[PDB]
Amino acid sequence: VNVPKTKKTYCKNKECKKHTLHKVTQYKKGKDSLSAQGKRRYDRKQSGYGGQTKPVFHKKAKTTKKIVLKLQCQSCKHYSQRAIKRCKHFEIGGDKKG
Amino acid sequence: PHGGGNHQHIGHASTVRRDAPPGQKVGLIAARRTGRLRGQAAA
Amino acid sequence: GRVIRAQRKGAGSVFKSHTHHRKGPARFRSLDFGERNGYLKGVVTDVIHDPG
Amino acid sequence: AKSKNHTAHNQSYKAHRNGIKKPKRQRQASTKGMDPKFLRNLRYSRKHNV
RNA sequence: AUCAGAGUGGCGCAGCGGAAGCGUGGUGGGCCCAUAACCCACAGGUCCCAGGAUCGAAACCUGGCUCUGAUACCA
RNA sequence: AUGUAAA
RNA sequence: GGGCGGAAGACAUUGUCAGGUGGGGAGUUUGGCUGGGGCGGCCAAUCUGUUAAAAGAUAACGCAGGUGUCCUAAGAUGAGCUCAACGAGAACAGAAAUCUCGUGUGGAACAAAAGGGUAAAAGCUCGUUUGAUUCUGAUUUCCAGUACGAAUACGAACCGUGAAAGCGUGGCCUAUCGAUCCUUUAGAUCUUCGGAGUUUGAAGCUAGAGGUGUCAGAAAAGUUACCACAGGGAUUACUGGCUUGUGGCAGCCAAGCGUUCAUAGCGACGUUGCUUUUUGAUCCUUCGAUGUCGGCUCUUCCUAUCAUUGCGAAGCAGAAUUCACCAAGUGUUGGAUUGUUCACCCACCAAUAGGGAACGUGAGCUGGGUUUAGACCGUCGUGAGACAGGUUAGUUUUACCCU
RNA sequence: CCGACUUUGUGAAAUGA
RNA sequence: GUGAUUUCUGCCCAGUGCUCUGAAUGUCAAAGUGAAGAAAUUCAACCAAGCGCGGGUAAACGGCGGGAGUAACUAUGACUC
RNA sequence: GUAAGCAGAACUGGCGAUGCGGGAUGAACCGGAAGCCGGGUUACGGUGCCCAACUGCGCGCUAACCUAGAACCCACAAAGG
RNA sequence: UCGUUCGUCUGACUUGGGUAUAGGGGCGAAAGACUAAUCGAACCAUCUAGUAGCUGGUUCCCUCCGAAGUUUCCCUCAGGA
RNA sequence: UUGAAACACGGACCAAGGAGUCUGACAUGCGUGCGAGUCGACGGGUUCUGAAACCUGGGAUGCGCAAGGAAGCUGACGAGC
Ligand SMILES: [Mg+2]
Ligand SMILES: [Mg+2]
Ligand SMILES: [Mg+2]
Ligand SMILES: [Mg+2]
Ligand SMILES: [Mg+2]
Ligand SMILES: [Mg+2]
Ligand SMILES: [Mg+2]
Ligand SMILES: [Mg+2]
Ligand SMILES: [Mg+2]
Ligand SMILES: [Mg+2]
Ligand SMILES: [Mg+2]
Ligand SMILES: [Mg+2]
Ligand SMILES: [Mg+2]
Ligand SMILES: [Mg+2]
Ligand SMILES: [Mg+2]
Ligand SMILES: [Mg+2]
Ligand SMILES: [Mg+2]
Ligand SMILES: [Mg+2]
Ligand SMILES: [Mg+2]
Ligand SMILES: [Mg+2]
Ligand SMILES: [Mg+2]
Ligand SMILES: [Mg+2]
Ligand SMILES: [Mg+2]
Ligand SMILES: [Mg+2]
Ligand SMILES: [Mg+2]
Ligand SMILES: [Mg+2]
Ligand SMILES: [Mg+2]
Ligand SMILES: [Mg+2]
Ligand SMILES: [Mg+2]
Ligand SMILES: [Mg+2]
Ligand SMILES: [Mg+2]
Ligand SMILES: [Mg+2]
Ligand SMILES: [Mg+2]
Ligand SMILES: [Mg+2]
Ligand SMILES: [Mg+2]
Ligand SMILES: [Mg+2]
Ligand SMILES: [Mg+2]
Ligand SMILES: [Mg+2]
Ligand SMILES: [Mg+2]
Ligand SMILES: [Mg+2]
Ligand SMILES: [Mg+2]
Ligand SMILES: [Mg+2]
Ligand SMILES: [Mg+2]
Ligand SMILES: [Mg+2]
Ligand SMILES: [Mg+2]
Ligand SMILES: [Mg+2]
Ligand SMILES: [Mg+2]
Ligand SMILES: [Mg+2]
Ligand SMILES: [Mg+2]
Ligand SMILES: [Mg+2]
Ligand SMILES: [Mg+2]
Ligand SMILES: [Mg+2]
Ligand SMILES: [Mg+2]
Ligand SMILES: [Mg+2]
Ligand SMILES: [Mg+2]
Ligand SMILES: [Mg+2]
Ligand SMILES: [Mg+2]
Ligand SMILES: [Mg+2]
Ligand SMILES: [Mg+2]
Ligand SMILES: [Mg+2]
Ligand SMILES: [Mg+2]
Ligand SMILES: [Mg+2]
Ligand SMILES: [Zn+2]
Repeated sequence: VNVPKTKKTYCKNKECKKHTLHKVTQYKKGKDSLSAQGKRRYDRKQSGYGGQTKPVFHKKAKTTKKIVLKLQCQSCKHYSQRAIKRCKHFEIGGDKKG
Repeated sequence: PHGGGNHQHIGHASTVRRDAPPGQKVGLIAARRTGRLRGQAAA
Repeated sequence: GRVIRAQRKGAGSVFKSHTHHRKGPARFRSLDFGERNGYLKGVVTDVIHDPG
Repeated sequence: AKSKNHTAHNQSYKAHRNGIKKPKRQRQASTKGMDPKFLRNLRYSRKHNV
């Protein structure tokens, strides 16, 4: 899977609302905040005795992840995000087919 | 800890660490070496 | 499991020392001015077997 | 102990106990799902009838 | 009985599709009175068989053949 | 390293 | 001299937090389907063909295969062309390099299994591209007419391509995938933090991603022969029942053997049966219990006849032996080794045939084996322990009822 | 087992800021 | 742990364990320290034991291989690969 | 699957849930489904005795010194003479 | 328990009384042995009418209507929707 | 239970006792009363067999009379075939 470095698709911003040229990057998960209410509630739940209080997943079967593309149009500098089919090897702006 | 089995044997190393809990520290406690003493270590 | 033999000895119960026929503790005499600065003369009266 | 069993035995009998019902035929059939362009116009034509 | 493994130079072994070698053994010179040892060269292969895909196979899947280890309990 | 049984 | 005498000395120790170690100990878990269970497999999500009985649906641990991917092109569109293979030709050039003409219904190609589909294409080459886009509804397959996955037809937009009609909402069609809670991202110059504001932080709304393959989605290792409980004949191990592959017995045909002669005695290649002392297959009966090997003891029954009686045939001279008939009246032993059934030797004998009776027979015995708890060895296991491996020691209850 | 703080005061030097 | 006396206790420290050693420029907490900010906080440097690195140890748990050829009858194989 | 009173499917009916007549006996085979009675007639099946109903009227075949043979399912018999 | 027969009998000997150890505790020349006929965790009371998708039972009459063993999902297959 | 007279379990006999109840929430159906209302259910007053009965409050207690939104918020302009 090779993806172009730029792409012209619809932009839904109220200042664009049309096809514009977009910049194509890849999504990566932001690092978890310690002050998210879920994190807070869990840390309170873990304190003291009783051990592990929430389940811990073990049974991994998926060997891939759906790749997300972060498309930034070059007129308002707002992003859209679209997921593509699961792939093992992925590349943006790689060398073209012959 | 050494008990049991269809043959009498220890089944684990008989040297136990110094910081082992009581009831677990049986055998050769915190042993630096085992076996027959020869040469310098017999001195 | 159950409490092993090595653990049972610290409670004392049947593992205390067998000292009914012993003759008292064996030691020097409490150190005093006589022994610090000179000599005190003693006489040996008996040589006795101490059980245990 | 062989716990999988399938059959259509007795099922046509159960179906025909209370008949094979057909839905009631209706004057002024339903327009839900038709062409929205066609339906707007039909609504507008009826709005301006005299 | 099923299933894992392994079939490559004379022998024991490596080989990750561009694709064949390591030790030892063979052959011809040299050294020696003469053999070994040593020195210089030279030649080796139905890659177990039949397929099939593959830029392209000894290697990758399928079938066939032969050697080896395994698990086969409660009654 | 070693040295025809063939006298 | 207001120091009982020494040693250490603001380190030890104590108290509170922090990290590490911790089967010494606590609690708990240790899927399912399954021709018993276990081990194996995956028939649990899931596609093609077939089974499938010409609508649709349709099972099995049925059959032959497939799936967790891959692709900025292998997506979109336009134009031009035609493929496999074969024939005939051209220096090196041959079976096979490149070129040329003819034939060419697809015998090629289309990412992958299978099936279907496609020829101025759906294949090949070239151009231009991003409809693999935005919004929310509808329908189809599944189906409870729920969700997901996937697909289809419009509506409202913005674009690609092409002169244009048109075509385009990924891959020619049928598989290629994922709830709540949580986290994380994008979107509004959005809503709230409840005394009012500014202003970080947090909390929401809409839409994605991080995954649950046991695939409508618990966070999970063994062993028990020291064992327990609720149940199960929905389910194994023994008799009984169905079957008869396998075991045993028997026929038919007759190529050959039988020094010549198919059939005295045999009988290959083929084929038809019977039997129910084997085992296999099954799971109908019994798990609020039908005492589970063998021997000993005793009786009875069958014939598929070993000897004994009467016969028929012969490659029957005699002696012996063999095949067959009528025949179950009578008989079929003593021992070495083994728990053995079985076996195999020794010996006698007229002969030492073959079987059944809940694999006859434990309130008849016995208890050698197997089959609890003790213990040893070997192999396995980190261990508890396992062994369809060997070994040794290990309780055998009741009749007086009816027949 | 290990560290900080507490118990925990006194004063001297060497590298440190 | 083994089990009188007698005779004898071979090879293996790679694994599991036990243990020894700390140069320091691996990792590893709370506390303490520095910076940014209006603060909450964040970030960086540092961070003891442990682990990793390096030694020892089998009368510690335990383990202690294959395949071809080869002697002038044959067999076998002291010998060789 | 060699097969099975075996395992798994398709359509219909039955039993399960249902007595009654027949098949001697039987859950599902044949007839037929039902309040308590009188009279008549039938279905399946029968008419020598058991046992209600002919030892009825006809025509052939069979002679078994093997238990002749004699009831849809159904309680077998084959190749071959 | 009884009969006969056996093991030991100056010793790690037999035995009375006193005293110590108490339940995940004791004590064990080790058999998971013994701890008042109770031991792979005593006994007594309470929590407690513990829970059971599992077995057993579940009390009067007549009259009328009258099934299902099939679909989908479920650590679901003796259960439930 | 597919199938029981069963070589499936329970039942020697008799008497007495012996098992879908009470409560809370909700739902459909039915009955009663009132009706855009309706409840007097915590209290108060009164009541001489009555712990009963009878009176009183409610101008906002519950439910209903209005909904959509996460929220800030907004909140049914009058129906034809
Ligand atoms: Mg707290
Ligand atoms: Mg804590
Ligand atoms: Mg233990
Ligand atoms: Mg052991
Ligand atoms: Mg043992
Ligand atoms: Mg071992
Ligand atoms: Mg079922
Ligand atoms: Mg040479
Ligand atoms: Mg030479
Ligand atoms: Mg020599
Ligand atoms: Mg020599
Ligand atoms: Mg535990
Ligand atoms: Mg199971
Ligand atoms: Mg099985
Ligand atoms: Mg059909
Ligand atoms: Mg069809
Ligand atoms: Mg075209
Ligand atoms: Mg759908
Ligand atoms: Mg369109
Ligand atoms: Mg295409
Ligand atoms: Mg998701
Ligand atoms: Mg959130
Ligand atoms: Mg506030
Ligand atoms: Mg599921
Ligand atoms: Mg357990
Ligand atoms: Mg066992
Ligand atoms: Mg047979
Ligand atoms: Mg046979
Ligand atoms: Mg059964
Ligand atoms: Mg059975
Ligand atoms: Mg039973
Ligand atoms: Mg009995
Ligand atoms: Mg019984
Ligand atoms: Mg009996
Ligand atoms: Mg006979
Ligand atoms: Mg008996
Ligand atoms: Mg015995
Ligand atoms: Mg035993
Ligand atoms: Mg054994
Ligand atoms: Mg008697
Ligand atoms: Mg030792
Ligand atoms: Mg040794
Ligand atoms: Mg080692
Ligand atoms: Mg080591
Ligand atoms: Mg820190
Ligand atoms: Mg450190
Ligand atoms: Mg029933
Ligand atoms: Mg009548
Ligand atoms: Mg006795
Ligand atoms: Mg005596
Ligand atoms: Mg005596
Ligand atoms: Mg005494
Ligand atoms: Mg005493
Ligand atoms: Mg034991
Ligand atoms: Mg109760
Ligand atoms: Mg039941
Ligand atoms: Mg049954
Ligand atoms: Mg019976
Ligand atoms: Mg029962
Ligand atoms: Mg009884
Ligand atoms: Mg009563
Ligand atoms: Mg009101
Ligand atoms: Zn934009």
